[PDB]
Amino acid sequence: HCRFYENKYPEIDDIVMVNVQQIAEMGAYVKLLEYDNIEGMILLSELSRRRIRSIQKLIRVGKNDVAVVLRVDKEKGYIDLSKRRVSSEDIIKCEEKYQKSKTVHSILRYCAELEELYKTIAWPLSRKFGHAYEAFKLSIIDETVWEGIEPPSKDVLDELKNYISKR
Amino acid sequence: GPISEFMSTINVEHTYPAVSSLIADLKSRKVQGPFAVAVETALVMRQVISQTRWSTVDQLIDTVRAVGSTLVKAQPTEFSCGNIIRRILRLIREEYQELLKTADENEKGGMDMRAVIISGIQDVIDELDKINTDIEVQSMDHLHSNEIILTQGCSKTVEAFLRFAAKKRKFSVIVAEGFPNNQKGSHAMAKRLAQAGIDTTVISDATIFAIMSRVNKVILGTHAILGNGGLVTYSGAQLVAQAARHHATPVVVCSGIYKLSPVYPYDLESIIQLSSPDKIMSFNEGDLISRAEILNPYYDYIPPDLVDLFITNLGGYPPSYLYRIMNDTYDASDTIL
Amino acid sequence: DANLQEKKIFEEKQVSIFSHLDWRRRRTTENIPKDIHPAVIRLGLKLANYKIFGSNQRCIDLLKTFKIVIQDYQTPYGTTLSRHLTTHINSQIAYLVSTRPLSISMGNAIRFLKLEISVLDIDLTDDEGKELLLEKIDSYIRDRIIIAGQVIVQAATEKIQDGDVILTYLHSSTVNDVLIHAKNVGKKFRVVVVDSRPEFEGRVCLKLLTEHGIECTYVMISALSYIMQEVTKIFLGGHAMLSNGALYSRAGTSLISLLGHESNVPVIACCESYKFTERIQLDSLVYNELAPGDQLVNMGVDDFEEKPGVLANWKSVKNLKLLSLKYDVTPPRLITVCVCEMGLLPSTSVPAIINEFKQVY
Amino acid sequence: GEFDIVQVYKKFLQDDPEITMPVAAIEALVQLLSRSQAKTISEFMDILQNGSNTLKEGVQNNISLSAGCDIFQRFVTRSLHDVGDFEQCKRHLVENGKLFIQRARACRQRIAHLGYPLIRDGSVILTHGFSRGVAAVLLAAAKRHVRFKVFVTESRPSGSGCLMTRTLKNACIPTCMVLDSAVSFTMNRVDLVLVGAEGVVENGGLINQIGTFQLAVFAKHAHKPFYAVAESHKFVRMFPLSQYDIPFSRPILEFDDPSPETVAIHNELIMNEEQIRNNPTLDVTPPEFVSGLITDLGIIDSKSGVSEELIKLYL
Repeated sequence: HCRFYENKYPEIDDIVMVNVQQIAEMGAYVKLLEYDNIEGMILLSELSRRRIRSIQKLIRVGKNDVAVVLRVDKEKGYIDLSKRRVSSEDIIKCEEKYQKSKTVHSILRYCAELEELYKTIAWPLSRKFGHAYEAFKLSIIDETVWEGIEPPSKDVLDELKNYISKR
Repeated sequence: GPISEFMSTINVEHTYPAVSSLIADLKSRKVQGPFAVAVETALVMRQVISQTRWSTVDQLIDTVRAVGSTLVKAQPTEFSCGNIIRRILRLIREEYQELLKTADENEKGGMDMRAVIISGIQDVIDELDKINTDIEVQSMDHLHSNEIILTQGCSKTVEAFLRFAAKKRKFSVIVAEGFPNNQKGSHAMAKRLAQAGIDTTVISDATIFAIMSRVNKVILGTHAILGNGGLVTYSGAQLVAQAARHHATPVVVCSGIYKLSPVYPYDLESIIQLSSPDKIMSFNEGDLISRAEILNPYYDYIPPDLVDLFITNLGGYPPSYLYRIMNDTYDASDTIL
Repeated sequence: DANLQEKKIFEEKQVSIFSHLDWRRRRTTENIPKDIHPAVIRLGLKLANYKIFGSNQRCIDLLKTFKIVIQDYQTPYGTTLSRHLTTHINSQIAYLVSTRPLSISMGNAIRFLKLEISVLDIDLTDDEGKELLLEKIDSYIRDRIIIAGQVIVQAATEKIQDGDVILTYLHSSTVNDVLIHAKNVGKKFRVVVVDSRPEFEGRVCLKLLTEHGIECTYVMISALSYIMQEVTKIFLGGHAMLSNGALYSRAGTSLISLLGHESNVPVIACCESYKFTERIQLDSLVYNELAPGDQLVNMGVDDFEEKPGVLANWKSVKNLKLLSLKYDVTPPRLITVCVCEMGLLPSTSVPAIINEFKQVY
Repeated sequence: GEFDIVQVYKKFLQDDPEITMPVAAIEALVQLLSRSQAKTISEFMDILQNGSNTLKEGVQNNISLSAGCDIFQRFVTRSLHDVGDFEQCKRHLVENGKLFIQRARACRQRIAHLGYPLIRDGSVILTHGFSRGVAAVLLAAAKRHVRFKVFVTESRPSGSGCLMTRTLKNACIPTCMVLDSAVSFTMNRVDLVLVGAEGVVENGGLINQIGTFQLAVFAKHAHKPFYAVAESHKFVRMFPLSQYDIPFSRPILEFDDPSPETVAIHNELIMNEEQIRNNPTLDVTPPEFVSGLITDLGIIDSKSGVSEELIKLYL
């Protein structure tokens, strides 16, 4: 297990995919997977609007959903989020953006035999082309995008070049 | 908080005269019966609205309440009075809150709503002449051929309830005259029920327990329904309910909604009314009228746990759902007047 | 003809109590009109010929079929989709009702779908209109039934206590779906399975629970007095809950509740919300649905096993008639709880929940 | 700052006894909210649950306050929204908190202004045990000059009967303490029976002291009305199937297992303090035996309207 993006925490008004864990008397204890499954809370009122006299319709348990960040207290670990205020389109912009990250992490977890590899490769490369995926395919049509790459060893580094073949 | 605290009894007679004229008609029983009270209570408030001048809404809901509080103590037991009042109070603060918001909604103090209330009042008046006409149609889901039915005393609502079924289904009803106070109208009803093709039988009030053994349903019309679902009904109706429950015979109440009232039957002895003994024992028996205590009540309270079904202009509803008809029709602030 | 039949349906209000109950059933495809979709045919056959057809799966299969109808619908060029579509669908219902009367579950689905057609935005197109309400339907199957079931079972199994002795009656898929849960969550308990004539629906409940490793006990309804002394709770799945608080389920359901209350066991009603009805019934005879009388002729412990009886000529012998009602109503003073997806409510609180959904402005 | 909250709770009881356990609990959390200074809504509701469960496990997991606390959370939780300035949260939080306390303390009077008309001139009432709610309705009636008599149950094992009779006598109200075993003989004399409530249930039930259902059935058998007073902050979200389906703090009503070991008025002959602790503390009366319920929300009687109002709360 590892972290996705170099920022340990998401900033306010970011958009994060998140999996629900449980619902209590006060909110929904969710956990954001784009940041190594750290926990966060979503207020009941800030959940999607209800239509029943009494909603215990917790179909979404262990369900990956999207949300926006409201407050962050890094020194203590708490995060407050909201599901309602997410637009009906930027959600897709997250979903479109999400699985890219899931695809990238899927490659290193294979090579996990990661925090270093992000330090060596991922994030600064994403820092170069906005995001890893948005130029990760270019590593087969170009090499000058590797300007400044220093892996811990060329041992399994070139395996990537042979692993961008798959997908 | 009555009206005499606001306006002098003489100037009331000049501002809203019909109010002062109604109280006289209301205490003297010149206008009795809940319907006659209801419709006349409304159209009196019509002129009131069409005669008061004011600036803020809180003037009305404090004014129209005040006249109502006296319009109740005229004769409180005729409950349909306040029910028309209490419904009007919500009618304005709804038309208020809807307008005060739809004006706020028109954005990026007009007391000329009097004609809206009149258009809202007349709405409820037109609903009253539409009480039975939309109640009589519920019969064909309850009355069936060859069944045996029991009622008591004159009650046009129940009368129209059955005759509509008699159009196509043939069946039998049993009428217990409401002695001593519903005697006349009850007999007439049976004579009318016979014309409609209903094997109607008239019985003494005491013959009830006898025939109930072979009675399918009992239908009853009330004088009002109180905040606990209890019933204030013309005399001799408990005899029917108590005889019904003894036979597991279903009890059905066909009443309009304008009689549904939220006042809670605290003390019954302040609810029932007592008419003249002349309806029970002749004045001639002079030896008796002196040496005895003679009473003729013409109301009767039957508790709510005895009615199985309520036929209303809105539909059939169990007694354990009456409250939701209140809060959807009244406002708990206006329970007391 | 219809008015002529309506004249017949009037004269069927005679001395007999069951004069008005409709016996007219079509169990074949003879003389079917053309405007009948195939997937509707296969349904109407299943309705009139199946017997373990729960009131839930009916509403599902009805809707899933209705999608296929709408998906294949084709409005005339001189009329939009909304106009002249119920008319097509109404011509489908009139067939399905002639196979077996509409359940309460199916009915409210018709009333709902017929509504969304009306409110449908005219400024759309066909493929816009179709693709829309197919989700509305799929949503109806999601929220109103399937999820609601999963809420009930969890909400119901919470009140199951270790050491209980559960009594069900005549195979309610919902009531089966909760016992199988309570088995898998580790609850220690056992089941009594009350069955009755003529189509012994209880065996298939006994079959299911046994294949899940549940201690079960099987007795006919005539043994209620004998068997209730071991029971501590009673679980019932309804066909519908009336607005007065009564429970509208199969035949013996009334006695089950009665005999239980006179032995101080609770009657727990597991019923969804879409099976609530704005109507009310003072007796179990005004509104009901019949089964063929011949089914209780084959007196044996079977129904297909063609072994005759003494009543086989009842249709031909005067002053003799067999009947078998399929439902009866149970007074609310016998129902202890209703387990709707809004939680454990008292049965009398039904009409509010009905009026709660009427928030659809 | 302040860590222990139960002490705060424990203070208000001595600062004023005329407020009950649930009332103080609200006053504590409001203080807990105000004297706190969080940075995220998560933190705010986190210490709420901690503050609640602390008080909950503080008392013997009582119900009258565990009700009140759970309402208090799901009160302020509604209409909560973070808009620009974060302090709006804590402001709207604690501001709506004292608002709940306003409606809280004022509930005991509001019910009394609805209950006293039940008391009629010359009537006679019956009350089981001591109940501050039953007190106000009676006094406010008596304080309005109306003649009536009152029976009072001995109220074993709480013994609160000996107290309630005093609380009335100090207001010139006739009292006749009746044994727990003698309510039946009393009924034909009584015109109306009135009791308090330690908790109200989804089914319209009545969780109160051990003897309520004992005389709730007699009222039924004697056709005399049965009325109960309960404050809104006692509607609990539980559902018993029988008059016994309640959680037991202590295992109750167990039998001794012996072995061959041979070893008028008799007021001094009672069960020991050990036998009593085996007997149950509470008792639940199903709703068919209660003619009506007296709440600040009004007089409720449908026993399906208790749920609508209850559902109106917990959200």
